[PDB]
Amino acid sequence: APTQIIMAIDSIGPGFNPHLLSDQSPVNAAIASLVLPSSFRPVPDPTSPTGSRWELDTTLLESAEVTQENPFTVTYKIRPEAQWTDNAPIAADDYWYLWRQMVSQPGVVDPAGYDLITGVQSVEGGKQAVVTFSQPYPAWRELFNDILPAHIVKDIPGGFGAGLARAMPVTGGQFRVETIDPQRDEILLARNDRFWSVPAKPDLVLFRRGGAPAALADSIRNGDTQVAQVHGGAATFAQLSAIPDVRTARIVTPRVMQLTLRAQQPKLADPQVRKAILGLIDVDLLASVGAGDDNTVTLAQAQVRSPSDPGYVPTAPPAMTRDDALELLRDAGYVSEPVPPPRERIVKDGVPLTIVLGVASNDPTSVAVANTAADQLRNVGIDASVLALDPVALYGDALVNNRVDAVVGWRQAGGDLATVLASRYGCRALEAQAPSNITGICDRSIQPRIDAALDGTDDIADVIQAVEPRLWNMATVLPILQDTTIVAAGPSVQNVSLTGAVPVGIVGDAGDWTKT
Repeated sequence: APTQIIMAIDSIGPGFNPHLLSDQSPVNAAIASLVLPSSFRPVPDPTSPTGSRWELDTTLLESAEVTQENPFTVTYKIRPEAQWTDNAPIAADDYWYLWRQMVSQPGVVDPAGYDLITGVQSVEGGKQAVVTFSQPYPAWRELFNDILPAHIVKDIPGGFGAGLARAMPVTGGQFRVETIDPQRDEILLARNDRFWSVPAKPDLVLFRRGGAPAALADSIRNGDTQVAQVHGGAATFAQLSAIPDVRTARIVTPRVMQLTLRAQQPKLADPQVRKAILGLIDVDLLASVGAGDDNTVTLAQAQVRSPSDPGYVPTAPPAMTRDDALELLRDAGYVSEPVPPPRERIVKDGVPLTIVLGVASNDPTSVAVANTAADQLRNVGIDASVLALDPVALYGDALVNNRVDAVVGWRQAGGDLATVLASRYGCRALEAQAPSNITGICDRSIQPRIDAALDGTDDIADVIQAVEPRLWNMATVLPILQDTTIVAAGPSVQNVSLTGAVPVGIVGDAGDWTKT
């Protein structure tokens, strides 16, 4: 009988491509850490604006260095032994492929750094990757992590955008993916026998649905479950902590939920209407729905920084009342009229105000939030609705063809802040290269500061301080919450530190886990 360690999770999540906004999840981040190769891995560092320092992964690489400063260039020297699970080499082609996807695919994680890449050339039989940049990019160590098998993802049904939703057939790490089971909500990982370095101690690691708090409690109490990373509130936390010799903590997850308005929509072109819509929405209500009873809410009250960032301070302007929001609508030329027979309703020169909130049908939590947002607008006579779509259609079709007025979904937390700022609010990220600024607008007066932060000639903390008011004033982005989870380790498992960098979580040392 093989040694198996069981880790409890909420569910398997929306997908397994870490580079997609649609797939942001603690489960997705955990599996990627364990099965995919990375150029650099994060470690906790309170000295970093991000809370993490990125350190060379010597398992995959011999080196990664700035080779020239004129045309800013980084050369990666990949290990000869480093291979995908199908015996194909992990090579410069995989680097080239990730760059092309990050720059061409809609709905990808903060690609401002990738956008600066001028070329990726293959040298030394594919074992050396020379990456050229159009400018200095100090955050380059965050590029080319969670690398995907180019020859595989290219041909797989769904491709980059949807191919890894329920499948990971070819991997390149300590562990491999044996099965992904949506019915049972299980992910079975096996030790990769074709791994080229120090072998993982456990034969198998099973991720499974924890179920109700009482059920998970008894499973850990009985010793059937060794580790847990789940959503739950103070009561659940207290129940798990009361089990003899069980270690528990609440950690932040590398994602923040946001609601974004599409300001390029004519009905939302007026900033005062945008302010009114956001002012009619109770963000505290959205957060509580987003977190649930079974969760403790960490409010997201800044634009650039996530609550988990060491320098995080709320920057949100004072909350608007309901009467002032309605006052703003009246000034914009809106009135209310009776509803025609086959309540009350809001119209501008006879045209009812309509708001369609786009969301990934993949994500029950975001879907619930979008619905509560729509409920609130419907209460004041706005014809608001939710359009739940396939993740690829959402960012690729609905946004490009203006089928929605707003988007609810997750963004990465814990990444370089300059890259966050540029990707989401920058003028260059509007150009359409699928736009990463899905807002439809930018503030021109702050662009030099964004550029200077991105190339590192300006301190990011000073840039954030200077630009935050202007970001809020655009009235396009409403941050909701940062995701948190309860983590636990029972006495029956060894070498489980419930600590790690924000991007990774608690699975960084999973290769060392032993039981009894």
